[PDB]
Amino acid sequence: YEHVTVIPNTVGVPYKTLVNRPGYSPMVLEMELQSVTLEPTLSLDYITC
Amino acid sequence: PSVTDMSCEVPACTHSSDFGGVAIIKYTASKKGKCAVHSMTNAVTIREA
Repeated sequence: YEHVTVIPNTVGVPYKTLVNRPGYSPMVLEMELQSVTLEPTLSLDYITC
Repeated sequence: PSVTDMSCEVPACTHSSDFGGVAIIKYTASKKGKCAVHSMTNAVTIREA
């Protein structure tokens, strides 16, 4: 069963979502975001001293 | 045996090729015994005899 959600980019706040499938009892999920990291690509040119 | 009061509720239905329906019926019976069941329509078939 496919379920799609959107969560804002806030660290340290829980969010909840409801899953509903006909014929079955509803289910609730809870998610929390702990960290996000960005990493650039670098190339060296020259050094000084 | 005789039955004097009955009611019906239907918590789920999916009209698939298989037995996808369930119903619950309440009854009051005058004494212990066995009883047969039968449907009064052509569009609905019941498994239990």
